[PDB]
Amino acid sequence: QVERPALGISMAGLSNLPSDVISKLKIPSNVTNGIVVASIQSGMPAQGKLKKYDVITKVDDKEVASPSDLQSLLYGHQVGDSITVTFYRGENKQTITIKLTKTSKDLA
Ligand SMILES: [Cl-]
Repeated sequence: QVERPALGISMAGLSNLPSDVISKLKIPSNVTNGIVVASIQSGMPAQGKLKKYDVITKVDDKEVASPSDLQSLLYGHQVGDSITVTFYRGENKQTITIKLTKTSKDLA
């Protein structure tokens, strides 16, 4: 469904990554469930909000631990909605709001 809102991120689940990859994120040792932001597409809603290596732990105050968990929530929204995101930027536990202003109509 291309009309679904798009953030413009690629992801990896923490539970799927080797120990050495997780150590490079410099997140607290008690953060074991989450989604690493692997890349951000220019001009998409995540740009200027999230950053590469952020580790998302909640969306809309609901815990997420895999790319599919985030997709389930993101796709329950419509364009024009906003989401909250809780994430670790290194040791910093942060929250941000992102307005879902794009669809995937121009992505393939
Ligand atoms: Cl949140």
